[PDB]
Order: sequence, then C-alpha cells, then structure tokens
Amino acid sequence: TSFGSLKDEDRIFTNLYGRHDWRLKGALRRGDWYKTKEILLKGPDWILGEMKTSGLRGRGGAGFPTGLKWSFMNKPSDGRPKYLVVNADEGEPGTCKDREIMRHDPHKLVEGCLVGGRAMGARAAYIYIRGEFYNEASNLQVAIREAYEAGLIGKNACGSDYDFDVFVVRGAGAYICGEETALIESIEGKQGKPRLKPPFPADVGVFGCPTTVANVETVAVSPTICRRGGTWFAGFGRERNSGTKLFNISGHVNHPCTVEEEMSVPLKELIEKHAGGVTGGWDNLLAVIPGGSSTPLIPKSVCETVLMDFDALVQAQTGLGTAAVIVMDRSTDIVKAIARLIEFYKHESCGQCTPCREGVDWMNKVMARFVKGDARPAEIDSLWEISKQIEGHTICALGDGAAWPVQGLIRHFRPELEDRMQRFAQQH
Amino acid sequence: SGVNNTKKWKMEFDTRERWENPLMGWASTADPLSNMVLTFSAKEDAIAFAEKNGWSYDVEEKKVPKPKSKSYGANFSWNKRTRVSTK
Amino acid sequence: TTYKNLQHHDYNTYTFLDLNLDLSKFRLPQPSSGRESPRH
Amino acid sequence: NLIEVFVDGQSVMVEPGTTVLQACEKVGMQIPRFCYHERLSVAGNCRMCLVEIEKAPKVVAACAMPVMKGWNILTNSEKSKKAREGVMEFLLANHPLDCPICDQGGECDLQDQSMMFGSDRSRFLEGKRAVEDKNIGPLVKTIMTRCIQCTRCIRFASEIAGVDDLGTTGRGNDMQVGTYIEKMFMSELSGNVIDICPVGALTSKPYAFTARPWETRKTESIDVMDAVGSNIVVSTRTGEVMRILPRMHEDINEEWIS
Amino acid sequence: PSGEERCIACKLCEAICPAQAITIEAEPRADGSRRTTRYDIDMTKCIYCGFCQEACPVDAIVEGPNFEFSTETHEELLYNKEKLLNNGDKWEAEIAANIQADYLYR
Amino acid sequence: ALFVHRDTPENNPDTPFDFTPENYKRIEAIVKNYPEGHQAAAVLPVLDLAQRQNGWLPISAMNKVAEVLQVPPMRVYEVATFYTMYNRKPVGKYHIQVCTTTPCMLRDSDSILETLQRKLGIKVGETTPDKLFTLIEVECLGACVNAPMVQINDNYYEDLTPKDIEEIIDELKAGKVPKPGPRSGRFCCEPAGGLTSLTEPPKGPGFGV
Ligand SMILES: Cc1cc2nc3c(=O)[nH]c(=O)nc-3n(C[C@H](O)[C@H](O)[C@H](O)COP(=O)(O)O)c2cc1C
Ligand code: SF4
Ligand code: SF4
Ligand code: SF4
Ligand code: SF4
Ligand code: SF4
Ligand code: FES
Ligand code: FES
Repeated sequence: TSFGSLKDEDRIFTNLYGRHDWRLKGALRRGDWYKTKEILLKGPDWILGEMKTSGLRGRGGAGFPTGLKWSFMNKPSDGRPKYLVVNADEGEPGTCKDREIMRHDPHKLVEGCLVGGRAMGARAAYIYIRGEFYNEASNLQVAIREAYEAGLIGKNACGSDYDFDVFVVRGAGAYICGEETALIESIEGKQGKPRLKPPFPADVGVFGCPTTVANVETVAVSPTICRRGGTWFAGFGRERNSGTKLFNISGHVNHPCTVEEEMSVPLKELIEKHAGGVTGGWDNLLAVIPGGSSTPLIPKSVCETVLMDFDALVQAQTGLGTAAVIVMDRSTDIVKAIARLIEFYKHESCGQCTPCREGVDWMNKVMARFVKGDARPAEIDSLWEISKQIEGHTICALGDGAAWPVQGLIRHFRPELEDRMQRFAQQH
Repeated sequence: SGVNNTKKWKMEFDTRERWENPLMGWASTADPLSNMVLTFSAKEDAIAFAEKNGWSYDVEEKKVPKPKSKSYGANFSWNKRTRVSTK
Repeated sequence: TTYKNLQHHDYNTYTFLDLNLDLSKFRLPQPSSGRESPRH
Repeated sequence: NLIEVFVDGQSVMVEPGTTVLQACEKVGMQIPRFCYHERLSVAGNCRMCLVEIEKAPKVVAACAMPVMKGWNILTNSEKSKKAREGVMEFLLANHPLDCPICDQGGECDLQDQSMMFGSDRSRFLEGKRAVEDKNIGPLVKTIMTRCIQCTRCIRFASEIAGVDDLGTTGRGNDMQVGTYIEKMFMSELSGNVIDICPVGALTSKPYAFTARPWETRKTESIDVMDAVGSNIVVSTRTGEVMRILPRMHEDINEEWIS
Repeated sequence: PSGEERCIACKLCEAICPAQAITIEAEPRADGSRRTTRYDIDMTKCIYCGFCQEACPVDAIVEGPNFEFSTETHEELLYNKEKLLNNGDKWEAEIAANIQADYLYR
Repeated sequence: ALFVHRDTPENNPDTPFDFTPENYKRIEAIVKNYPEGHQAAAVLPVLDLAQRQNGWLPISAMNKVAEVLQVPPMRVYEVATFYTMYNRKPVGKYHIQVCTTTPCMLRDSDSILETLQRKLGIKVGETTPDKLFTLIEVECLGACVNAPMVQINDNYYEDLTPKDIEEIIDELKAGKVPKPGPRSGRFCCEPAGGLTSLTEPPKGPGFGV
C-alpha cells in the first residue's frame, strides 16, 4: 500500500484557489446543502458512527481522535445548552490552511458547523476567528448572511425540525486563543489564558455550558464525511491515521503552496511533484519542520523515507500537528530560526505557568546567546534538560510546542552549535 | 502555608514583664521561664507533665482545618455566582 | 481562470460589525442563565 | 460515596469532589503550594504541586485533579521531585535577589520551599526582569520585582475582598500583577492580601523593616475594636508589639483579619 | 566606596551570632532606603568567630584586625552603632585592602 | 509596550469618547449575539469596535466599555493589555505591522523591514512626525505561505518586493487603498506556475454519495 496520489475526482476541498463562484448558488453547484436534511433526519449517532468508522483525527496541534472526541458528550440535556466551537485562529507560523477555507468556501465551514453541531447535539457553533483575519471574518459573515437568507440556519436547519445558530467571534491577535480552553476563556470575555484540562471542555466549556472544540478542517471535512464517505475516507491513509490534509509547504522552495493531498504521502513527493522543488536541489533541504511550530526538526538523513503519518513521525522522533512543511536550505541560519521560534513563544506566550513565564524566556535568552555564539558548550545539554523540564509540566501544549524544536535542534544540530562555540573560541 | 509547626503540641509560659535596660534599651527581664517553650506529642502527656510539675494550665484544643469543597469545575458555572473573572 | 474573491478589496473597516448588525435580527433568542450577570 | 485512594500505599477513603492536596492532607503529606490558598478558589498557576499519578507518563497538578478510583500518588518519587526542582529552578530564574531587603525573611514561603524542595545551584546567568513598583496604598507596600505571578492576590480581591482591582496585565515574563492605572487599592480586608501573598512582593508598610519573624515571639489573643472577635497572633520582639497576624479558627475568622 | 553605610537590617547576623550579642532594631529611614536605627555589638559578649562577616550578604559587618582595644571600664566595650561606624570609618583603609586581598579565598 | 498607565494629559480619563447611536445599536447587537447570562463575553468585540471607532485606545474608552457592559474596569484592562491588537500607544493612520518570525522570515522579511526603515525613517517602533505610519514587529499574522507579508490597518499585503513597496507606499501616501491581495503573479496562494489542485473542474452535488 503506497498511496499518496489523491486523483482529481476525489478532491474534498474544491473551490480553494478562488475560481468558480465562492458564494451561495455556486456553493450548491459544487456540493453543499444537498443531502443535509436527510443527514440531520437520519440521526446524530449515525453521523458519529461515520466519524468513528472513517477514523478522522484532530487536524490541529493535538491529534486527538475525533468521533471519540465528539462522543465525549453524546449526552442528554443537563439543563445547559450545548455548543460547538471552531478554532478559526491559526497562530502557528506557516499555517494559513484555515485562511484558505475562510476564503473561497466558508459555506462548507457553515455546513460543517450545522452538521457537526447536530451530530453532537447542540444549539450554536462559535467560529472564533483571529483578530487580524478581518476579510476572512467578513467573508464568513457574508456566507452566514446568505445561509440565513436562504433559511439554512435557524429554526429550519436546511428545512428540518432543528434550531441552530452560527456565530463569528472575533479575537484580538494571539496564538494562545487558538488553544482548546483559552479559546473558551477568550469567548467568555477574559484574558486568553487556558484552563486546566482535569475539568474537560466536554463537561464544562464556554459560559459553563458543555462544548466540543474543533479546528476548521476538523469540522469542515465532516459534512462531506457523511454525504460522501465514511468508508472512502477511511480507505485513504493507514489504519491509525487516515484521511486528507491541507499540506502547507513554505520556506525556501520555488513553489510555496497549500496543496490538499492524501495523508501519509511521501515527503519526497510533497517536495517534488506538487509544490515543485527547493532552491538548489538535494544538496539543500536540510532542516525540514514537518508541522507548524509544535513539531521538532529532521536532519535530512531520514527525510527521504518519511511517511506523513502521526505515529510514523512519532517513530521518526517528531510529531505532526497542522502539517506546515517548513523547508530550510544550506543558506539559512538554523539557530537564528529556532531562536526566532522561542522569540515568538516569549512575545506570544500567555504567562500563566511558571515553566512558560520563566522557562520559555530562559530558552529564548540562551538561544539568543547561541545565535551570537558567545556562550560555552556546557549549557547545550542543560538547555536540553530545561526543555525536558518544561514538557509535561505545563497546562497546555504551548509548553510542549515551545520545548519541542529545542529538542529537535539539540537532537539533530548539536555539532553546528559546537562549530559556533569553536567559531567564538577563535575570537580571543 | 505549613503544617510542621502545627503538628506537635507546645507548652509556653505566662509572659511576664520585659523592661528597657537603662544603658541601651535592651530587653531586661526577671522571668527566666519567659524564653521557655516545650515541645510535646500529645495533650494528655502535656497535661500530665503540667500536673507533675505543679503549674496551673490553660489548655487550648487543636484547631484543625475543615476540608473545603474546592473543585476547579465549580469556578466556571452557568448559573452560580462563584465564577472567577481573572482567568 | 481569474481570481473571484473581489469583495475583500471592497470591504470597509465597519463591514463585519455591520453584518453582525444585519444578522442580530436573524439570530435566535439567546439562552438565559436565571441571573443577569456573574455579579463581578 | 467514598473513594479508596492510595498515597504511597495508604488506604484513605475520601469523598468525591476533592483534590490530591485534600486527599494527601488526611495522610499528612503536604504537596508544596504557592498558587493554592486553602480558602481561595482553585487556579493552577505556580505549578509547584506536580506529582505522579501511578504510571501515567504525564505528571498532574494536585490543585485540579479529583482522584478518580484507586490512584497511587507517588509523592516522594523521582519524577515528582524532578518536577518540583525544575519548577523551583524556573521560579528562581527571574527572581531578583532582595532576600536581605525583604520583609518576609523567615516568613517567606518560597525560601522554605527552595530550601527543602528545590535544587542546590541555579544555572541562570542571563538577566532578570524588573517590574515597576505600584502605589496601591499606605498599608500594602508593593515591590513587584520579586512577584512570581502566582495570582493569589487577584483571586482574593475578586472573590472574598470583592474589589476587582489587582488583575494581571500582559503576557510572558512581561505579565505584571497589580492595578493597571494608579488606583489606590484601599478597601476593607486589604491587609489580608499581604499574608495571602507567599512571596514578600507586597508586604506591610508600617511593619516595613522593624523586625524579623524568627526574632519575634508569637503569642495568641482575641481581637477587640470590631465585635467579630478574631484570633490573633501577636508577634513581639524584645517587649515591643511588632506584628498582628490572623490565626486560623474556621468559625470566627478563617485566616482573615480586618 | 561612594559614601553610604552598608548595613541593610537583614537580621541574619544575630541568628548566626552564637552568644546572642547583637540587637539591630531598625526602621525605614524616611528617605526611601533601608538602614538600621540601632546596632549593638557586645564586646564583653561574642565569640570573635567571623560568623557575622561570613553571613553578611553585602559585607557590612566585618572583623577588622585590631587587638589593641582593651578598655578600663565595662561601659566602653558595649559598641552600639556610632562606635562601630566610626570604627569602620577609622579602619576602612586597611579592612578594604584585606577584603580585596581575601575575597577570592571566601 | 510598558503595560502600565502613567496618566498623561493625552491619556487622562477626560478625553472625549462617546459612541454614536448606531454604534450603541451595534453594542446591543453584540449583546443580543451573546447569551444574556454572562454578558461579560462582550469585552473583546466591543473594545475592538472602540478601536475601529478610533485608534490609540484611551482610558476613557477603556472605562466606557466597562461602563456600558457593566464589567469591572480592571477586568477590561486585563483584556486590553493581554491582547496585541489593542493599541494603547499613539499609533498612526495606516499602522504597518510586519511579520519577522520564521517561515515568513526565511524568505527575506529582514530586507522588507530594512527597506521599510530606509523608506520611512523609523528605527523600531516609534511614529512618523506626520503620524501616518507606525511600525510594530508583530510575531505571526497567519498568512504564511505567501512568504513576505505586511499588514496595513486591516488588509493583508503579501508576497511582495521593495519594488512593490515602491508602488504600495507611493500610492498609500498620495492615493487610495492599493488593491489588497498578493502580488507577483499569484492569485491567493496558488503555484507560481500552474496549479497543483483544482485542475479538473469541481465536483457535482453529492458527487460520489
Ligand atoms: C497550544 C495549542 C494551540 C492550538 N492552536 C490552534 C489553532 O490556532 N487553530 C486550530 O485550528 N487548532 C489549534 N489547536 C488544536 C485544537 O485545540 C485541537 O486539536 C482540537 O481538538 C481540534 O482538533 P481536531 O478537530 O483534530 O479534534 C491548538 C492546540 C493547542 C494545544
Ligand atoms: S504552557 Fe504557556 S501558554 Fe500554556 S497555559 Fe502555561 S503559560 Fe500559558
Ligand atoms: S519573597 Fe523573594 S526576595 Fe523575599 S525572601 Fe522570598 S525569595 Fe527572597
Ligand atoms: S503579588 Fe503575591 S499573591 Fe499576587 S501574584 Fe504576586 S506573588 Fe502571588
Ligand atoms: S550587619 Fe550585615 S547581615 Fe547584619 S543586618 Fe547589617 S547588612 Fe545585614
Ligand atoms: S564575630 Fe562577634 S559579632 Fe560576629 S557572629 Fe562571631 S561573635 Fe558575633
Ligand atoms: S500548588 Fe498546584 S499549581 Fe500551584
Ligand atoms: S510567522 Fe509570519 S505571519 Fe506567520
């Protein structure tokens, strides 16, 4: 089984590069609001069963198994209403795969809000967008205006006996409000600080009311997981990790693209076939970051034989979140790159934990000293030790995503750091 | 926020007078049992020690903390007034 | 053919809040908690 | 409605809705704390309370977890002690070194936890953050440089003092705690913010520098002058009244004083 | 080295002084800084051990190398603060040279 | 910034701030959008609407948002100091903010910030003397596969050169808004030559049901 083709009939994210009528009455031409009434009248448990038999996982930075994640609350009513929340925040660097479905088909996101919200059993879906995503939020509420004028949302959920609401909640510019619970506190109207998870969002979410948090792909391939697949979507990918993925290939390449493809495609094919190859050839293409920022590095020695599965990248000592293929070449500055990652995490991080207040700033100061080289090589393994002291010792996985490319840089690019210690030891 | 002083019983005396020294304002006292604190492990043994030495005792019972119903899920309610606005 | 998202040039700085004004008459009656506030 | 909970092999039956701290307080083992007051709400911020939960690979916070069924909290384990020494190392990364300046000499709750629970030598050689001091009042002197951002003061001023004035501004190490504008935080119970604060960041202004808690002798009394009758530790140094502190009796005054 | 009495009311030098010979009751100075009102050094007490000069975090208390300070009456070996301050002002030309030649050892 | 208030006469709580009646209708549209229980959900878009009414958010506006929405003002200032979109310093009309983080930087964001400095005259974060352009080194703005990108006010200008700055700034200073979108031959984030996906015309209604 050597798949990774994804032929042009079986594309699941059509109208993505702009053409052929992104609004309503062109969205219904491409497949939207077609069998949605009988999808809602067939049953929510049938939609959750077609989530579980497809094996759709989390398309954000967590990779949590959906189906199971939405059957955390397949619950009867406890007095509170129920809500579906959409992380339209992107935040991780290199990751505008949600911006490209904000434009050119937000009606698929709106249909996914309605289908996933009645699949869990809910009242409203809150698409929370980033505070710099103004035209994206305006296109979202243009699609919400078209759906409400067509009568698809609100007391006739595509002409059914169901009431639903779809909102756009605008943020004000942080990556941390893309988290599963600082999402929730941002919509509740406070500092965007993530809650502790030992109360789950399925038990208490926004406003005290139980919620399901999902990413834009994680709700937006759902309304065509049930009008189009269930077993077809499970046939793509392997058994643990399945489906399609908006691969986001950026940095030092001749064609920077977002190509939607079959997941667990070779990364050789992701460089060469779609989004055509990097500058120079294959003397370059050292230091590929497979995901956005919560994935460590790869030293190009194993990168030719990398499958893009979650557990295969776990066995290849990384993770896979948003799958932003960030490519460096030999004409880069890798220590400046990862010190700019921890500069992003220092100037972004919400300041709640002790090992992300004064741990992330510590890693930023030591890696900013490692850029200039004016340190000694005895602190590289100590900075590795404080990276391992951050990892499981935080509230959210921004500590994980801040201490992981540190571990990738020490795991794969330690002799370049030793070369820079030699280069400063040449000076006086 | 500790327990290790609250764990063992103690025996202090009545605090008598402590005047200023006429030389430089030191704490000059005539009560040599004023600096005495005696550790213990049980109230019955401390009461038996005070009976066997003959001093009159004032016994105060151990004010143990009642365990509170502190849950993180009650900090974020839908109807109750115990919502925290700080986070 | 040609790039069809033409309105993202044409959006004014009040546009998304103006469509929130347009959609607030389309929204459902929102849930009530039994309390007017968290009484902060 | 009882749960069999193991704490290093013990057999404590605790009611549900509890914490790992309230499970271990029946044993007598005290998991170390900075963010959690007993009488304030749960908010895991300081991350000192990390223990391991019998062979799950992530250490969990003792503030937030209810103990589910049959968990063994290994309070004196290698992973929990490495977590405590790591979090104390990260707390003492950007702590400015004003311990001879400080009002809480022996009454620092973080000197004692670094002395009994942290590491030996800090590997910090970089440079500490400095925070502009505030003007909260003539009772609460706020040197906010040494604040560990543990948010124990803002939960008291939001929940029990009820003033809503102390909250955090910013993010990262640039997140600083206090009034954002020049606001005189002067309500009733504004002196209980000092004893809640485990750091000597905000302390008393009339007891600024006059004595020291190892030198003072701690006697007990009841209050006058308000008729609630609260238990008071009078800490006296050389026959001079130096501090008045609240003393815990859960009926009359549960660690507060006016 | 630029004016300004070095003692900052830490009170760890009587928690280490094993004779209990030091009373250092202090106040804020009403200038924003932190100093002492009282020092007391009892020379008819105290052990001459260097515990205070090893516990002083700023090296304010020091044990300058006199030994010619025998007095005739018992009042004159109760050094409060002013005798100590003009003693260190008397002996700062030698004490600072000893600390500058000795601070690599300690 | 500085994350504290230093009560200047340009930022005292007596600066003239009052919403229009259509703005107050928009405030109660936000209030009726949110649930009536927990109406302190409207701290972020109400104060964002205050920022859309005027930039350089004063403390009269940060007390006006609390006065309308009945939130405590310290709980308002928590939001207005945590979030990076909210501007408390005196900012300009056009407000250029440029990414310098890593996929957006590795294709040459150092030169687009350097040619911005050489075109304007701002070192890192101060203002022009005409108060037209201010530069803030923001971390990530989302749109990174278009590899250099700037953000004038509320629009994305992306995949562009200093030669593209030579018409964008030169039409922003002496003209209208110069067509917000990616330059250099791409349409949104397409392949530079050809298309990878959406090459076949799109699927039917219920295609492969
Ligand atoms: C620190 C952090 C930041 C995140 N940021 C985002 C984000 O900006 N956008 C997003 O779509 N998901 C984001 N996620 C992921 C979602 O919170 C999570 O994966 C959720 O379950 C949605 O994925 P799923 O549909 O696969 O379940 C973030 C997660 C973490 C822990
Ligand atoms: S890991 Fe960092 S971003 Fe996440 S809660 Fe802790 S301090 Fe905030
Ligand atoms: S509060 Fe800070 S400065 Fe004061 S004694 Fe403790 S650690 Fe030192
Ligand atoms: S001032 Fe004290 S109580 Fe408040 S956050 Fe800082 S250390 Fe905690
Ligand atoms: S003599 Fe030294 S240790 Fe003693 S109070 Fe003064 S400065 Fe502190
Ligand atoms: S040398 Fe004198 S003042 Fe110093 S601690 Fe020893 S005995 Fe006390
Ligand atoms: S003691 Fe639990 S996080 Fe502070
Ligand atoms: S990091 Fe540049 S906007 Fe993404």
